[PDB]
Amino acid sequence: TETTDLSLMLEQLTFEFLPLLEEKNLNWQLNLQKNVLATVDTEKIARVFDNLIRNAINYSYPDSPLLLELVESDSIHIRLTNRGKTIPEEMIGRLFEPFYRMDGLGLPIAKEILLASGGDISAESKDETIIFNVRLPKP
Ligand SMILES: [Mg+2]
Repeated sequence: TETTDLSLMLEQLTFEFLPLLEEKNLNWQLNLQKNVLATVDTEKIARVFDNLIRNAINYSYPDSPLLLELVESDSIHIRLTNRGKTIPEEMIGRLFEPFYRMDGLGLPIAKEILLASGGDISAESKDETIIFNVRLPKP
């Protein structure tokens, strides 16, 4: 039953990804609150975030920011926003359905992981913006 410092994790992950932002001239815009702890396996959640960031890099328009926000309120909230082609509402509703991408990677599995961790994930898209919202329980 590990405790993960999500603030440290995302500070490190965003730094490590810097070389991968160069090809499309992306930049981080970070709003990461500090000392945000969650009861979740560290490597498991880091692998979920790695996949969400890689999807955001691949989705993104060039010359654009990737906005990553970490807030502690009644739950812990992580939001990753990129600019890109708007995802239509029909598609948004199916992003977490297994094998829909065969009808971004890893989205059904992200939801399975987060639900079993006592949290969840959702997606929104409007006005050339694509947003993934992750919730985790506060200890
Ligand atoms: Mg391992």
